[PDB]
Amino acid sequence: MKTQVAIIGAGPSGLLLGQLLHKAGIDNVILERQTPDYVLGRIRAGVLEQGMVDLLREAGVDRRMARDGLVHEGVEIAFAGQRRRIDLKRLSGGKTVTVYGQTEVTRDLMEAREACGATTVYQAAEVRLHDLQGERPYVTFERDGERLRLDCDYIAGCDGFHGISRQSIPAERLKVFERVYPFGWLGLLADTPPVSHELIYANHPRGFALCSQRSATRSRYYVQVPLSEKVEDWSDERFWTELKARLPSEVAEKLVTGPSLEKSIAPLRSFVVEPMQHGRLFLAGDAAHIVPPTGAKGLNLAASDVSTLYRLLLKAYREGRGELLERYSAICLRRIWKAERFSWWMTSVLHRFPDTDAFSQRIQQTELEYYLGSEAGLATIAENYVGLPYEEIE
Ligand SMILES: Cc1cc2nc3c(=O)[nH]c(=O)nc-3n(C[C@H](O)[C@H](O)[C@H](O)COP(=O)(O)OP(=O)(O)OC[C@H]3O[C@@H](n4cnc5c(N)ncnc54)[C@H](O)[C@@H]3O)c2cc1N(C)C
Repeated sequence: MKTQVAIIGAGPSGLLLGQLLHKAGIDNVILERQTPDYVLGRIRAGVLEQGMVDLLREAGVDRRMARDGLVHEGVEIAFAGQRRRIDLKRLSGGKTVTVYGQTEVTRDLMEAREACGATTVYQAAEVRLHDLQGERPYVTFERDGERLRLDCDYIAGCDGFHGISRQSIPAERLKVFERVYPFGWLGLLADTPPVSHELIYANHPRGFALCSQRSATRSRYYVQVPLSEKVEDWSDERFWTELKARLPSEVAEKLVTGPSLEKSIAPLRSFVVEPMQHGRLFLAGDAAHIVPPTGAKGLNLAASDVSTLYRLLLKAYREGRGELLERYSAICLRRIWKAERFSWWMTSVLHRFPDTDAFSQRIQQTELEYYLGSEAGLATIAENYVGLPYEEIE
């Protein structure tokens, strides 16, 4: 096979980049290890930044989101028997976020790509990268038995945290920055109306809790749990009972519960590699960095990496300015770190950490009181939540 840009991974990152590149006349082939249905089984993200929303419209894949998505102008934080609303629209200068499931986004992109006739190879096993330092790199893989080769000009590693792309770069050329948190998020998707029209992040003595949604009739709740917990030990009943216990009584009382459509435990981690490229290989999304879900930045950083890489690839193909691709990592890393810092802060002030001394506890409580009780404080939260502006490039 032969293409211009080879893309590893049919997740949100690969699909969005592929779609974007396709519409601009740049040939691209996506290689996915799993099956279409397997990819669609992942719930994940719910909050999208305006930047991601715009990138979707630019990909021509926004019909459904426009119709089914919900724009939120604020979020609530509950702590120490208080409930503080963060007016995102007002504090950020008019910016908002949109609630639209990652599953739907992925689905919208997949159907759109199939309709356009772009190349996507699912169940592509043993993906291996080759000749990344040359001008003619290629990818090898196995499909239903035989080994195939895909020649290209550039490879976009969009294969997630455990993708092969980041492992295809000489370790000594990369610097890893990482932190694993002493707890995970037990999530529960239920076909019930959300308890609130806006998200509710709750710091409670018993632990973190979050009330989110996917639509007017679909909810997504999370509760903090230690690493030792196994999802099989948490029945829907146990979840609802614990969730209720971590929420203000006036909220737990009217909460509509129901059987889970999906339950699982996701560990929290911050991760960043520098640089994010190597020769003809560029890493995007989870392949290059991870953030705890607390700040709703994971998918949105994948979006900004993709926007940056796409625009640089345009410059390269349309304008023969391939040397600009050298600025990919630098550009992306600046937005990444600021998003990592916010995600870390959110995680830091909303979760209960084991072995917390009296001082740390008081500081965490005061962080909320100050940031939630100051116009300037609220502003640092809002502007970061809606997401910082994309860097123009060039
Ligand atoms: C609880 C949760 C909430 C989240 N909430 C939000 C949120 O509201 N807002 C937000 O911005 N982000 C959130 N996240 C994070 C977000 O979901 C992630 O950052 C996002 O999924 C990243 O997207 P991508 O970079 O595209 O990465 P993905 O992991 O989604 O997709 C990568 C694809 O690569 C494939 N693959 C892997 N190895 C391969 C190989 N060697 N060869 C070929 N294919 C391979 C995989 O099968 C897969 O299909 C969340 C993630 C969570 N979980 C479970 C991880």
